[PDB]
Amino acid sequence: MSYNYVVTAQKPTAVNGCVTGHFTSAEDLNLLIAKNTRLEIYVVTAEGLRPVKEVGMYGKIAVMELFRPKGESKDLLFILTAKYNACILEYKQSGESIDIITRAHGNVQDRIGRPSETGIIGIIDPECRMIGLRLYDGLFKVIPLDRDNKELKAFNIRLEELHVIDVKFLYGCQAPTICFVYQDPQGRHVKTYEVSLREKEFNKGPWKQENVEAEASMVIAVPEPFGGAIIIGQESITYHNGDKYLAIAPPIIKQSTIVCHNRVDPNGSRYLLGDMEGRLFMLLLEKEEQMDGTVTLKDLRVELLGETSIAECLTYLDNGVVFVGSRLGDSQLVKLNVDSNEQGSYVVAMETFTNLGPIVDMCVVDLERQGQGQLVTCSGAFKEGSLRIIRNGIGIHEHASIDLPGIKGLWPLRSDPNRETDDTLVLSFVGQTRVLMLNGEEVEETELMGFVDDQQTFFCGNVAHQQLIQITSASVRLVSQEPKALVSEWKEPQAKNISVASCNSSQVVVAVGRALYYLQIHPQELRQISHTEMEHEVACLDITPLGDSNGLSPLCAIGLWTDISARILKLPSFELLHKEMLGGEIIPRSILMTTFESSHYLLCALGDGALFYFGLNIETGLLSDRKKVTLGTQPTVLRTFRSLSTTNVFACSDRPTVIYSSNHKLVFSNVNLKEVNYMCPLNSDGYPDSLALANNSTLTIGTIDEIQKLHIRTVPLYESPRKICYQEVSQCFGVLSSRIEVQDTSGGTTALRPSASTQALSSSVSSSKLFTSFGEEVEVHNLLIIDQHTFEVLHAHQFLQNEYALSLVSCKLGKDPNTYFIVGTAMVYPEEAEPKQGRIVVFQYSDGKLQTVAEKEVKGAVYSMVEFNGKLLASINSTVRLYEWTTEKELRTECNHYNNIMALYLKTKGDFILVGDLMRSVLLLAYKPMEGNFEEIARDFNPNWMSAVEILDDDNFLGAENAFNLFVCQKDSAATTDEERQHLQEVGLFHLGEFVNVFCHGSLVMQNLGETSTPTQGSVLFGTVNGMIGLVTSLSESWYNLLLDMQNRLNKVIKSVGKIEHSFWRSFHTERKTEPATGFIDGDLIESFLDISRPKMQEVVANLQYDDGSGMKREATADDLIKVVEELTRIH
Amino acid sequence: NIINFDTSLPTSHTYLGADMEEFHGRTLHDDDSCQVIPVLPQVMMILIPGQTLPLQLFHPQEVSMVRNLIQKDRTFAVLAYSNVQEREAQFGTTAEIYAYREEQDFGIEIVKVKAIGRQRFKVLELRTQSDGIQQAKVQILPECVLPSTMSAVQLESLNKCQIFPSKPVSREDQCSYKWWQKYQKRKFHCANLTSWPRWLYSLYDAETLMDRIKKQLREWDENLKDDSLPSNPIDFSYRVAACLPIDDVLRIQLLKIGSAIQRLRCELDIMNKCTSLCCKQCQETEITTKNEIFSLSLCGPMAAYVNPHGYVHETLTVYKACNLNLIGRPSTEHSWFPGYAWTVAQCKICASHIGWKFTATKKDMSPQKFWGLTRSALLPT
Amino acid sequence: GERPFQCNQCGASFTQKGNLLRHIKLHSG
Ligand SMILES: O=C1CC[C@H](N2Cc3c(OCc4ccc(CN5CCOCC5)cc4)cccc3C2=O)C(=O)N1
Ligand SMILES: [Zn+2]
Ligand SMILES: [Zn+2]
Repeated sequence: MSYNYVVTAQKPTAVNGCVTGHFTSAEDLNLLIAKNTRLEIYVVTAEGLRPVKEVGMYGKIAVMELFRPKGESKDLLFILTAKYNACILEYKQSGESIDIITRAHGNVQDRIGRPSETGIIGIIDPECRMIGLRLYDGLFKVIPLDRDNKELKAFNIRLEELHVIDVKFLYGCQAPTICFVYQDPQGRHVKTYEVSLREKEFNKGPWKQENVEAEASMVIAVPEPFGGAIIIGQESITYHNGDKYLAIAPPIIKQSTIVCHNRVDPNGSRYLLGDMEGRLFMLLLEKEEQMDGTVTLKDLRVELLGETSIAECLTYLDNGVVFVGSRLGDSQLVKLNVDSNEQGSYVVAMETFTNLGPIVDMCVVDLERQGQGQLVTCSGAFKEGSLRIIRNGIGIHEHASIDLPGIKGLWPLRSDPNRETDDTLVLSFVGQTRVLMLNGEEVEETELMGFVDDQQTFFCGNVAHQQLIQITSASVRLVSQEPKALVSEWKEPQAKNISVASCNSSQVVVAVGRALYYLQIHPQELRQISHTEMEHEVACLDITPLGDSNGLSPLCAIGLWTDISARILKLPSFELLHKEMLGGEIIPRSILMTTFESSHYLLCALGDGALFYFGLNIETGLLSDRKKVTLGTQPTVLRTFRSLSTTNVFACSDRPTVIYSSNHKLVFSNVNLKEVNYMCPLNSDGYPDSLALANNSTLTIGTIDEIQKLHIRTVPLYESPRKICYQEVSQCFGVLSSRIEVQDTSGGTTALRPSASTQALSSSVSSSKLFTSFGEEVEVHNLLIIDQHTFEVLHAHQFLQNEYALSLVSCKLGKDPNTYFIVGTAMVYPEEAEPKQGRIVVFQYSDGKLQTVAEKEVKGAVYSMVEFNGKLLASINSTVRLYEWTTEKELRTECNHYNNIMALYLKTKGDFILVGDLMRSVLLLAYKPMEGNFEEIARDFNPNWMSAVEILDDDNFLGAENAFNLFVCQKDSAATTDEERQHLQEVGLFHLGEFVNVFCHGSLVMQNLGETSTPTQGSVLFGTVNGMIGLVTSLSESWYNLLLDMQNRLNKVIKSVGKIEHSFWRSFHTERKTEPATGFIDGDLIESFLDISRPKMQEVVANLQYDDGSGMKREATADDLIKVVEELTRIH
Repeated sequence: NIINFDTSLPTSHTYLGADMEEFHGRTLHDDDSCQVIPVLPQVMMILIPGQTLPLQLFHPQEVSMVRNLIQKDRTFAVLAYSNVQEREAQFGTTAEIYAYREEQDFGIEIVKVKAIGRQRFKVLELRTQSDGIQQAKVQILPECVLPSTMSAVQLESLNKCQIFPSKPVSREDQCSYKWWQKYQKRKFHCANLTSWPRWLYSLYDAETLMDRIKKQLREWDENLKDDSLPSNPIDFSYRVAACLPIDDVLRIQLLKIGSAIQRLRCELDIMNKCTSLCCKQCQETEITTKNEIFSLSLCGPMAAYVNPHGYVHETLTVYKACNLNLIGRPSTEHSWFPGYAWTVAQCKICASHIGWKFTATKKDMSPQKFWGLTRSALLPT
Repeated sequence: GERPFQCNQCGASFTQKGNLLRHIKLHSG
């Protein structure tokens, strides 16, 4: 009884693994990046990274290695998901279709076993003989690699060693050999085994066990001619090869331990290393030793290169460029230049890929346009901490406003030869054409001599030979720049009226009645070149020259009013190069041909609000490319404004859109506007590179924001941000941040780097008295004030020593008209375990200064804080306290409620309160206003790790729990038994695949009443650790049932990578139990219905009984669901 | 404040007999299952799994029942009576038989038996048999186990930084306030990705809670390091729950908790926030000093012992206890401590039977310094 | 003497009956 719909509004961005190899082709070098559920394939070029394929899998990529078995032209790919779904993929392309086929697949989990605390390790023989996997302690799962092993059948081998740290296959061995470092009560040792496939058991290793440093972490296998393994610890790096043994203890690497590595030379002569604090090392091996041709290691030099992002995984591309893949910061492409050495750093950043993870908190705010919200996240950690502002579509920033009574057409004009700047805007009404003049910011209306004042102007723009062509309704009367006299006037021979006008640089083709006459723009003349008649009425005409020449349009496509068909015909002739009958009924509204990024298209916009995009051939004929997008519900007029060094097209309709090309395919964005009827680019002197958009009620001039569907702006802080809240009265953001300061040998603290908290315009230090060794690092917590316009840190309040700021809320209390910044802190000491005392402090940003209005000392940790109908609801330890703000500017307690659980999470919906803890102990309260004490309604205790809460409705509650799941609880107040009304039934399960940190109410799409409203009620955003934004909305029963039928039907049609069943992945997963997902609709799968071919859409629809409109229409057609899924796509 | 006494005789239950018929425990329910298990009446005590119960059998019907159980699955169902009497109970524990003797003496039936709990259950119905021994509906309650709280958000790269070296030595100043700081800093290193601090995640850690409870147990009295304290959190939680001097409602609430971490948190809160003990009738008693609770046994401060005639009293051993009076002589034929002599200790105000005073019998011990209480009239406040 | 009087609920021992009866009524209620 939940009926929720979860969709991904922004795909995950954090990188958790990257490999290189000849995957797509034996000649190309690929960089494969796995974000989480998404696998991205790049091709490295001279400039940088060129994307090739973007494919998402039904799991969390946990192991990803490229191997080339003997007899294969290019490398294969082995992927193991978090649910133990192993698969082997091959890249295949046929001209233009790209598909990643699944060569082998299977499930490699065991019936019983405790998962290892170190995690999944996936290693492959260098000779490609088997795949080893360590999934459970005390067991090593070996997968034989054979052409006949299509189901990936594996056999377990017993490890006598319980705790294995890292394991890797050794290079240059006749028999397969592993070399692992493992833990004992006597310390850490390195051991080796010879895996035998015929015997299905281990053997004696090549070289005996050697005691290593007690902090050894990783094992790296050094290829030939070196051989052996290098073991990197927290203080020393050693090289074990049996007879050979060398070790160093460099002093550079002792600040932080190396966490990841990558080889840069094919023979293993140099290595890359990275640590937690994010600096790049370079381990150098010297092979100067050569006795009789044999090459052996002699020296183990280490050098420091520079400082990069906090790298989760490294990768060395060709020609000295290194991909520093970060998981809590922006990914990077650094360059290992050798001879610059600007100040002691060998690395220079080339690129920087956006990464929103981890998201710790977010708030939805309408920063620019009222009604449309924006997302401000707290992304990153340590020096990677920052704020990200996310908005949808390309906004228009208005710079002028003029009242125009329904202008039926806007065209630019340049009444100044040799000026290179527009001066007047030709606004055309139903019967009149007013030429508004604006040299600067004026709104004058200076009529041109050559332009008819009272005439329905259809086109008025500059023509060749310094002439201005004005093809009005009466006749196509030309003009000139200097003399301003009619050089030519091509009146209708039959005194007819022009219906469609299309004037180009050299040609001017107009249509009167059913006959179209093409008149070339002769020098100081109007000479016809061809004439023809159409079978039906000409709905629209489009004569636009393509690339090059720009003096003669190869084709001139026209629309038929009575036939609703588009035909492309040559300009100097009448033969139809191609014919298309896309759509019907409603007549076409506007025809246009574009050249987005050396790709030619011919877009036809019907009058029903659908755009029929289709490619075209410049030489002869045109393509079909049948694809319709409902870009609004009103007739659309297409205009082309470059404004980007790219063609671009503006779709003026009820919902404006800009059609741009991302890589090679047109992408449709949104313009954050109510309604634009006509648009025209005006490069005026007073409004340079502007875009005068004329609505149905007024005319405005502005500039576009960008050409991207999602725009993310980064405001770096160089410190970890925790919580964010928006104070609209003060127009500022309150951000809690904490920086690491090291305890030096002087009794004080010195910052590691200049942060956003030590570089504020003003500063303060909390001075309240209601209350080790050198090298130790402590956290200093601050409350920042960030401007809502410039995003500069206005203030930075610093809390007391050993005080942890946990909660932050911005609200007004009682009858006080001021809005306050209220912070709940907890004084923590290493000596004790559960905090004994904490403070509730109330700030106020007024006149650019932060002052403490009142502070309250409580005996506990203030875990969470909300506003409760003008009263403050604090959560001290395991008690929920209600505070009232008096007229003395002081808080007094009013209601206490001593729970048996510690109230981490607080939510409020009217008079209801939702309380939970990390143990997924959801508990609900209800405040009696007449009696003044909290009373409990329902309970739901279930031992599990819970990550977030949210109140979807008065009786539905959402949350995230262990194994990246989502659940919905619902109370049944209609039950007549008292034992049931005090229980929260679980009516929803789902395996999201992400660790949800924060739940927020709001949406990034503008909310309008819309009469018909929306098939989905409400909208809740959530941000995860990987840096993806979700969106969950409620559904109706019938709509949910139809969507579930669609979901079950799609699984039989679409092909997944790895042949992983969809129901298996989405089934609620936990280390002790599993069950199918119920009450949740996979939004991604449903929205993937638009991406399949027409025959697949036809096979999907057989009996879906779509006619829920009191009937059935069993057939249900195929365009009925397209309307249904479009509304589901418009919500984000 | 230490006496040369071995803390193994009271646990051995030698006052029953010496040539005990030891039976090997090789039983287990299949987990989450409907079951039917007989119940012995005339017992009013909540039994926690792992706790040893000493029972005395007098009536012929119950002796026949226990003999039949011996020639059957050696498990009965100890019922957990609530505040309301007349079999108004909802929970219980399965106790396994591992010792049986006759010791006829007077010789009617006479059975010596010791039982230890193994599993919990919730009873659905209480069926009464005409024989006199009732068999009730049993649904086995599984014991929930949870993984590490950071495994969900853990980084794959820094998973090698998860196997810590062994704890250096044990119970030393600045050898624990620093090693535990290092363990907290390195284990919950990924708490920065989430929205909660490291100490909050350490509040729900099993190992930290066990260490805190061990420190408190040492605070009560000197504990021999790993003095039979199990490493597994489930077993440690059950042992601590058995050794806590709390009333019936607190014990049944602890039994209702299904996860080890929640049980440890509840036990720690109980032993950190409850200090005052009451004398039921009386307003309060000198026993309010919880800091003087000793434990003269391996099992802990409390264990179950049976008197000569059927009834079983679990006792609390404390260092000092005022507000009491002595009636009778220091008898010694049935003291639960072999090297001690027992005396009837009566209350001084409400005169309700609680406690037994003990007198000196040997040299290397505590002369006239001993007290053994009971849950007859002691409640925590 | 052998004093057969003996409390069964608590286990208190008496050489007479009055205190045994008092203790029995104490156990009662
Ligand atoms: O440390 C302590 C503290 C005191 C505690 N006691 C003494 C006691 C009795 O003490 C008199 C007595 C002693 C011995 C018997 C012998 N039986 C055995 C079988 O039934 C018939 C004959 C009967 C009565 C009699 C009954 C109950 C208790 C009771 O709770 C105890 O036992 N151990
Ligand atoms: Zn008393
Ligand atoms: Zn008595």
